[PDB]
Amino acid sequence: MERYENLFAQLNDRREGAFVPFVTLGDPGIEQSLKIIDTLIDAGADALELGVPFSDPLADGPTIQNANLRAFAAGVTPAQCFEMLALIREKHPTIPIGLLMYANLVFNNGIDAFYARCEQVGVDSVLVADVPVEESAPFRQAALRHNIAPIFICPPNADDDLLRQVASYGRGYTYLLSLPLHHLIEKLKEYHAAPALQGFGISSPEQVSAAVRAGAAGAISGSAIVKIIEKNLASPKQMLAELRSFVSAMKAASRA
Amino acid sequence: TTLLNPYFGEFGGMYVPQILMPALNQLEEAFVSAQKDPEFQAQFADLLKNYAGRPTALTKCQNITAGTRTTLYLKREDLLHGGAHKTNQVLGQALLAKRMGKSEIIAETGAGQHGVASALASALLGLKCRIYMGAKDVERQSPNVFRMRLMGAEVIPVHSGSATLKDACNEALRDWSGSYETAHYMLGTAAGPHPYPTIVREFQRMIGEETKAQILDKEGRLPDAVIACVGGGSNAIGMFADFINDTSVGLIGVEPGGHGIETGEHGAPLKHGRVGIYFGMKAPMMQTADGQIEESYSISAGLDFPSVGPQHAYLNSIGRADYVSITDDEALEAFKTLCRHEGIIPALESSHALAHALKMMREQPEKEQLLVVNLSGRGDKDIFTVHDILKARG
Ligand SMILES: [Cl-]
Ligand SMILES: [Cs+]
Repeated sequence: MERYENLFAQLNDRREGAFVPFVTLGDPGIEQSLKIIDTLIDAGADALELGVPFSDPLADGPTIQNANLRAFAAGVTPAQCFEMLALIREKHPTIPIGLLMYANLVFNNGIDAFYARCEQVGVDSVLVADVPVEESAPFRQAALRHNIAPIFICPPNADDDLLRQVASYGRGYTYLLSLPLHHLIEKLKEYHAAPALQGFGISSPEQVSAAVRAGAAGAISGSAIVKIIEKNLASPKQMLAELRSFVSAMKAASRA
Repeated sequence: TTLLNPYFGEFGGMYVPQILMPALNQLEEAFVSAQKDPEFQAQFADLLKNYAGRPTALTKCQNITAGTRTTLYLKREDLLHGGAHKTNQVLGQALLAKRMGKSEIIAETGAGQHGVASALASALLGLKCRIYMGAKDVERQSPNVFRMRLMGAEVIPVHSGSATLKDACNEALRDWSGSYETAHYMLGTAAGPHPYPTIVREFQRMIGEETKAQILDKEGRLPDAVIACVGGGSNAIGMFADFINDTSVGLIGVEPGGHGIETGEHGAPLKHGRVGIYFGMKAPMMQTADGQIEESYSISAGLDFPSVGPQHAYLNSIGRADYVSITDDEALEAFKTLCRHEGIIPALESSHALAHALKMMREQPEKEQLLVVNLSGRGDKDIFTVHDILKARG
């Protein structure tokens, strides 16, 4: 399977960038979370970035911290998340699915065993938020052995050695956080990095259009989707309608 | 990539979001050069001596060992400015900050003792200080919060998660990832991502250096065992470090057993937890079978850390140090015994170490043995806690 390459191939013949929502699995419940994901896909999401609720997400802001708590309140566990992942994949065979993990959940039952389970349910990539490239050797080797693409964040304070490493070790796409952007995009293209998705503060259509214009292959909406869920917790049918409105607005912005 | 090994055996590492690595790399480099700088060591030792009160006494207990062949000494870190050993390392981290040209200090606290230590070093040395605290811990420790405010520090409550220490450790780190140009993260124990387990040990090691010189002066021989409680591991590794190569000296760390290991309500990850990756390190920790991270429990809030410094996990695995647990009740009894027989009120944290020494002595009263307990703090902060239990019992 190589869903990212196929996705980026068709996106480029159609001169579009990718729009990628992030959402916490099981937020606010298991069944509402599955309807949210089906809504995001049918409103035009090109791929999905899914979080597994973890007790101590030191790499996440408050919006996500509360999503995790909503999911834990709902009783969501990693095992249930993997069951959810198999259902999603069964309904949507071609959309790429990336997980945003914390290291302890990957380490818990064995690193190889975790990446085996990802391949079994048809997950395409894994970002481990608290494993820098310097520590990533056991993680990305397990990922490659199980045909999982390892995703690395390229931060604003990245020097050249970091970009070289990110370009060699990552697959699928590069998680870009915001030195100038166009220069960062260009250095990554020089080093043959996976296509770069911009993932900092992507809240409006004009930001989606900016990133594609700046040379990025697309944009990840890191939390703007979780706030629509938070805003509309009491009216689930309002929540879906505004999710559909937002996503199709953001995805229209990617056709430059 | 780093100047020093970030691992002790298989434990340790730098498990942080990519964005925080330059902060850690900059901190390691400044620490390495400060360690080679006579001027830094002189300013450090000056503050420890003329401001904090070092060297601390080494007290021979007169009455507590009567009727046995145990000789017991207490390293008196309760006599340190602030009442606890924490003061040593925050003075060092604040000099480090200034040496880096930083002007702001970030810290996390639970019981409040690390917050107070950070606020006092920050006031002395001209740093702006902001402290994160779990809102549960905030009102449970409003005396310490008032202290921090009196010393000029900004106290910021955390409600995220369980609103305790571990959720305080998380929000300080997000602050630092944005502010590390101007601000320094003053981590409160000998754990977390490298270089912090190394830095805190080196800024606490004078405890064991002094103890060694004092015991040789007074008894002419090294002790049979030195004993310290182990919340995160800083006071214990500060006592241990200078003896690690004197292989005839036992190293004994005492984890809080809470209501008892078999009850699951304890704070003993090193012997009763399981290796995982959290807070920037690979180490034993309190975690669920799914891999979520649980809270410690101990009657002493200062041993509330659900993991343990990685060097302690290393020393255990190679068998150089031994780790035991002591329950709430055992520590309470040791607290009462020290007050009544020596006129010293120990911190309930330190009481866990003492409680194990009393066990060694009482189980084998004819065994000749020379024991040093690190009295990591005084117990004024704990009289209210001990009072309520004692009248709730009778
Ligand atoms: Cl003195
Ligand atoms: Cs502990």
